Amino acid sequence: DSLGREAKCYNELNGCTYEYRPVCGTDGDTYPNECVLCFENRKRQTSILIQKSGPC
Repeated sequence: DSLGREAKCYNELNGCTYEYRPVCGTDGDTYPNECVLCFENRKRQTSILIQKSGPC
């Protein structure tokens, strides 16, 4: 099934803000905000989900 939820890019056209609102990815890595995880998934064609909010 899934071990979390899909990371959204919040209608960001080119990039994300530097808002610090950390999410824990299903890879065990902290992403500074959800949107850099969404663009990371777009650029690498990966499917890291969000386990939960907060740092890992």
